[PDB]
Amino acid sequence: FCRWFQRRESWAQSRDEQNLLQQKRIWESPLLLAAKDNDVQALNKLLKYEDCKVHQRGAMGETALHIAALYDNLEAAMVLMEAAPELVFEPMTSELYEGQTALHIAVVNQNMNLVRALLARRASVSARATGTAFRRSPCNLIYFGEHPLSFAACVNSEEIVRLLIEHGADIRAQDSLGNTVLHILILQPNKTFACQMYNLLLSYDRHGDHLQPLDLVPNHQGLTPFKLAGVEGNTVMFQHLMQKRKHTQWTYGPLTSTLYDLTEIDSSGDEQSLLELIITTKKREARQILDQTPVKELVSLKWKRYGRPYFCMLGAIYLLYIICFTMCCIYRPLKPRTNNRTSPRDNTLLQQKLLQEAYMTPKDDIRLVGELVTVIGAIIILLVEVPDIFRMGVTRFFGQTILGGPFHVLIITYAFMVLVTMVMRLISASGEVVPMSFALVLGWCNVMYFARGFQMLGPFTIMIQKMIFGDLMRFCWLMAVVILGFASAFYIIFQTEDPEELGHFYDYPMALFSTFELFLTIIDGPANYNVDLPFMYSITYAAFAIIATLLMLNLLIAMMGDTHWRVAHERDELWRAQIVATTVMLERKLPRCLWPRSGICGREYGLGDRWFLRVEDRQD
Amino acid sequence: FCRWFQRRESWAQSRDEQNLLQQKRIWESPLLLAAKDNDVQALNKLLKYEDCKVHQRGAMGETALHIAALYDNLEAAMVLMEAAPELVFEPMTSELYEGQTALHIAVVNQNMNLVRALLARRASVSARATGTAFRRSPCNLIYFGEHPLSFAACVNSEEIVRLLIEHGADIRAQDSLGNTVLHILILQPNKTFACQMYNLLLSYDRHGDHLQPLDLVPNHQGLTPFKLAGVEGNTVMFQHLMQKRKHTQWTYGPLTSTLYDLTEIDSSGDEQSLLELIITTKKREARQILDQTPVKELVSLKWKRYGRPYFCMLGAIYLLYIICFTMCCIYRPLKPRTNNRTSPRDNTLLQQKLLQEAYMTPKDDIRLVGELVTVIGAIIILLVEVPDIFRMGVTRFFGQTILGGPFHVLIITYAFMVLVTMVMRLISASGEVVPMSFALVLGWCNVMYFARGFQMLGPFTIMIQKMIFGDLMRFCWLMAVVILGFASAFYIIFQTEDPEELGHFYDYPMALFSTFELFLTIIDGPANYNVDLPFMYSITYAAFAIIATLLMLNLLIAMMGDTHWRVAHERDELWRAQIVATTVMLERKLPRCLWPRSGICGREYGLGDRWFLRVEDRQD
Ligand SMILES: Cc1cccc([C@H]2C=C[C@@H](N3CCN(Cc4ccc(=O)[nH]c4)CC3)CC2)c1
Ligand SMILES: Cc1cccc([C@H]2C=C[C@@H](N3CCN(Cc4ccc(=O)[nH]c4)CC3)CC2)c1
Ligand SMILES: Cc1cccc([C@H]2C=C[C@@H](N3CCN(Cc4ccc(=O)[nH]c4)CC3)CC2)c1
Repeated sequence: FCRWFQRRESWAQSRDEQNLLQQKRIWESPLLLAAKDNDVQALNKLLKYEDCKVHQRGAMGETALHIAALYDNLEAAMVLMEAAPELVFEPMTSELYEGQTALHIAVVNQNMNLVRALLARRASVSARATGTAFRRSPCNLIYFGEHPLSFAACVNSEEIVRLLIEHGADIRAQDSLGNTVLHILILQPNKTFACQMYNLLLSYDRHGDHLQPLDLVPNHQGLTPFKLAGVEGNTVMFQHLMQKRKHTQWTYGPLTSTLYDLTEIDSSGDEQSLLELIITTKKREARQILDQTPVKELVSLKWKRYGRPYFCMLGAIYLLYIICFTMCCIYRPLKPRTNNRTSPRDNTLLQQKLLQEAYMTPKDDIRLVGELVTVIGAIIILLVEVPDIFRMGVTRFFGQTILGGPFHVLIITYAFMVLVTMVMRLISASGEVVPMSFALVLGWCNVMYFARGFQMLGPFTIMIQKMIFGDLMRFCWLMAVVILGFASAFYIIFQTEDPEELGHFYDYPMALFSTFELFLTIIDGPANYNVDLPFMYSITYAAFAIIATLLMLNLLIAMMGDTHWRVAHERDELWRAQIVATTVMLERKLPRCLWPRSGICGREYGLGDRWFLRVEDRQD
Repeated sequence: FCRWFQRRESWAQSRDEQNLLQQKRIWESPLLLAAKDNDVQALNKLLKYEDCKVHQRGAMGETALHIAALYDNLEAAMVLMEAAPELVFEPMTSELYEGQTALHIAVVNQNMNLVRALLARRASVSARATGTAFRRSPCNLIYFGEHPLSFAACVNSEEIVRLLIEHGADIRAQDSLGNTVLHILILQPNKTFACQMYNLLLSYDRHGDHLQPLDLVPNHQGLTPFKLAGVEGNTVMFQHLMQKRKHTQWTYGPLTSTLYDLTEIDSSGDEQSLLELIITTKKREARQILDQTPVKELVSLKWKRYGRPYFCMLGAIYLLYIICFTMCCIYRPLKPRTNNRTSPRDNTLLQQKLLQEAYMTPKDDIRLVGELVTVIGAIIILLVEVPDIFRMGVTRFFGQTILGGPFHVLIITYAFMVLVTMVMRLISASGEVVPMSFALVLGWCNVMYFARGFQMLGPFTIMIQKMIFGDLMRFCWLMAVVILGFASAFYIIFQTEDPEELGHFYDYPMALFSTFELFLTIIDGPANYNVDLPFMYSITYAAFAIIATLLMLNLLIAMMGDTHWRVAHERDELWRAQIVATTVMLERKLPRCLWPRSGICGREYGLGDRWFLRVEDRQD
């Protein structure tokens, strides 16, 4: 141990030391045991002392009022405020617990009548309990904000909440995150009780401050509560929050006619829309928000009327881009050999050694125009996604990768080799086959990026990705463990052996190439049938055949059959997740002369400047 | 039949003969029928006789009191104790039933009032009914110990249990196994009723004997009851037994703060810990104990902070050990042939016949140091596990094998060949390829022993083991049945045939090697296309192809697909069973300068010398 860095996490161990030492500070001091209990008979003596430390601190800086607030002794705490009036005017002062007063803690007890007596002792509710135990993180179980009625918001006690409001509680105060009361209601674990908490707290603003008047306010990172429920995936309240958002028109027996506001769902301007905030997460449960009556009908209108024409024609032109690129790359200039087959005895079989800048003929001019287009088209790829990563971060760019498929890397990786294949053409380098070789195969792989606009072959592409980054990768870290052994084991066998017959391997690098082919059974297999092989070979070849082909190959095809039925229900909305992610990027990049806006605008219908959308259906 | 040994088990047949003969002893003697029933009117005559044998024995040695204790005739048994006061002072005296008094048997009747009248007749409870029908084994349905209130413990009758205690019942008496009352409560089949039996029996000790005062006592093999529930897998009571073990600190609304004792869970010293006793069994249900709130959080702390660094670096060095071993074994010294290709006409193709102790050159010195390391490192393997089997038994060593994987054998089997490859190098033997051949391949197989510290490829290794010892082994005992037939059947066909064409087999041993390759379809297949083959061959080759490749191969890949979904839920805790078994051995072998101890020690916190651990969570 000499170079440990960022691999301790001893702060969680440190607060545990803060836990037990604080209990020792309880145990040594006598009056804190009387603060741990009622102990009212001895407590009458404790305040009738000379030097009873009424303002002393714990290990994290409590008082007896703080401990009585913990162990909810309402009778004993009545004695505390008698000779110590200043005692209510002190919060917690530790790094872990900063700003927490006893008025906060009785709210955490969530069934108290001391809170009346505490506010009878002029207790301010203007505290900000912003200790490090109160920040949202995967190391605390709660996240309650900074404020007393905000703390009361998370515990569902209408008797206390209304009693907080009637003593001057500013409801529209915010936290260090910029989040107010209403933001914290969304992130609660119990989705049930917050709806009554939301509906009751609506009734107390009624205020002339028309500036974002009670809930239209974002945080420092610009997140509004109606949009926040889509972020954290509130299935329950988003239906409930849509009620004042939805406006109805008329009904017809079992039929109705409604209208949607839509004004903070579609991308109006350059602002972060709701739809953009859907796919920009790793949270799983927020993706099934797309099965709601305002949501998918916007999606299943504009892709039906605009996307499928725009996707296929964009799909069509990319198909044209590669075939002419295939046309030129199969027609490369070529001469025969010049250097007379000099050095290797029967170990060369190439005879061409390709041409140079001597190029001018009335046939290459077709190829000259042909390879001219694919260079300039490759620049176009480097003018639409290269400007993205100047502002879409690095990890923020890779955040899109796993959700929507890793195609955005490979399309630049296509054009990256296209830069090479004209430079080395220009300077007349030796290796032209190798940079074209990736360049030919990486283009046709990007055709499956357009295998998304059809239901019949769309979702099949997804579980390919779920096995390349999934079960094939875990298979590779055992397959290589098998083949690195047997190949070296095979190599010593025919080491003492002439390679003119059974030249399946004669040297160690080709041996690994051979034994890998023995693993996948894509080759023939060694047999000479004229000379008996060495005595070890017949043992080791068959044993390799059993545990790899009969066992390990057929095991690998079995484990993927386990995958499909337990990913079958989820892949349908993944296919829906393809469309919307395709929709927003296609909508945002393409200009205003194209793409008429969704919905129906106002400005002629007496309904504002906004944009409405309807639906009608049988209620049955 | 002349040499039968240990293949009878006629003792179970023998006790059945003891059953029916005892019923005949009932049937012949007249008063035992009156002991089989009430028969009180004739029973008034039976004791008013001259030579009524009041102390006689059955076939296994009953009395009429014993039979009345069986057929629970409380009215008739009142007559028995009148003229026979000594009759209560006799237990059963057979080999099968030894030490069983009638006071025991009325407790087995579990709803009696004769037990008051029996103890009114000064019946001792100091009996030890240790007959061979009372030993724990897979040949009796119960195991109740030796004592009356111990017998009453298994029947849940608080009216009788308290009546046993108030007549001088030593609760802390033990059996021949060293097990007391409380041990027998754990091994009961009904997990429900014992909790009330445990909680009630706690209240009667209260005694000044601080020596293991009521339940801290082990048996002769050193097993304490709190540890015994982990041994026999009591899911129910281990949560219940943790209540006085767990100590709480404080709560916070829906949040709490507790603390665990832990003092008989982690390996404190050289004693048999709880965690050691988990994996040292074949019992299945005891392995799901690891899903409890004191248990896995110890596991999911110290492997997260210490194991994964220690496992990977141990995983790293073994990867270095084999590549230099690969480096030397591919660079063996070699000369060309000397003996002029003398004996076989075109049946040798080797031309090297490797070198001897003529070795000194400034290139082999690198290999000399290279093979020096792998010899000494092989000794290190034989210094850590060779000392284990001096005290970890033979079958006790193989008891670890099936649970954690059969890698402990193969790692010595690795170094076993490493001893050979330097001796035969020293004495210049002929065969160097063959002992290296196992030695190269057996090392790389042990790399998958380090394919356990990752979730992505860890559990995939387990069902490999569940098919090598599982479905491939049952496939081998039919595959060999197929291929031993057809190969001999094939051999006579091309027996009357020249081997210069279609030399797939020309002799019987190579034929089995060929037909095995025909089974797995890893070779090409016989075709000459110039001479018609014999008339039998076209029939027998295709029929072999159907029932093996089309039928038997594809059947074998189908039956393993049946396995995965019905082993899918269980393999997750098997992967957890990997970690803890890795944890204890890594912890015990590595010394005190490494591995800071788990939990938080006392000695400064007013809580003893012990070691505490906490958790905090939402109760919700
Ligand atoms: C993942 C995993 C976990 C545990 C074990 C294994 C397997 C690893 C190597 C296997 N052996 C089998 C074949 N053997 C050659 C042989 C030896 C004698 C013979 O008569 N025929 C063939 C060489 C290596 C054993 C088991 C894999
Ligand atoms: C496990 C098990 C249980 C019960 C039965 C079997 C099979 C065993 C041998 C099988 N036969 C089928 C093929 N037959 C050659 C043939 C004969 C006539 C023909 O027209 N074509 C091909 C040779 C042996 C029959 C069934 C296996
Ligand atoms: C190519 C291939 C190789 C191996 C296996 C398979 C298929 C055969 C078993 C199937 N599994 C999953 C479905 N399951 C049905 C079921 C039964 C009860 C229930 O409550 N729900 C669902 C039955 C077992 C799926 C996979 C295919």
